[PDB]
Amino acid sequence: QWENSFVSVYSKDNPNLLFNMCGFECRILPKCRTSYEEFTHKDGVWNLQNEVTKER
Amino acid sequence: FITYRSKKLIQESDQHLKDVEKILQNDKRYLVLDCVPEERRKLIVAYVDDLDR
Amino acid sequence: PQSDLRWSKQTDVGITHFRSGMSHEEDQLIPNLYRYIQPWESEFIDSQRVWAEYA
Repeated sequence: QWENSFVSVYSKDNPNLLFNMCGFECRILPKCRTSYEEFTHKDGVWNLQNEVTKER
Repeated sequence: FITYRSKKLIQESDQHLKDVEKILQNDKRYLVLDCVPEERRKLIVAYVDDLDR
Repeated sequence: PQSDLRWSKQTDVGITHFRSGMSHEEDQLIPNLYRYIQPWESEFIDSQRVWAEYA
């Protein structure tokens, strides 16, 4: 049901990218592709390093 | 280095370098500072001296 | 409050009043439980560092 579902598109216009797993919400955005403001009220920032390149 | 015992481990012996490398195994700067081996050695020595200063 | 840490004991000289350590700033009883959990970032990092040593 669309009233219970939730889509999350991503393109050149939608840099944000939302998740809602069984627990807490989440939003991922790149570090070298015109990132957002990156408020970071707490110290929560997941430096998702590249598996092969080993870069943030 | 968050623990105050990091200075004690550094003053103990060279095993503190191994511990830092195990904790900091994914140091991208360690790969950036790895092309210059003398530079990496000087950086490690300066870090140990600043920690032990 | 710093005015809730007063105690004394009348043993040999008299009621020697004292006070705990609150001269720096206010008393932070529970600053943050987040500091004493080792969250999932530290958990995953320590696991990636520890299970390899275990093997």
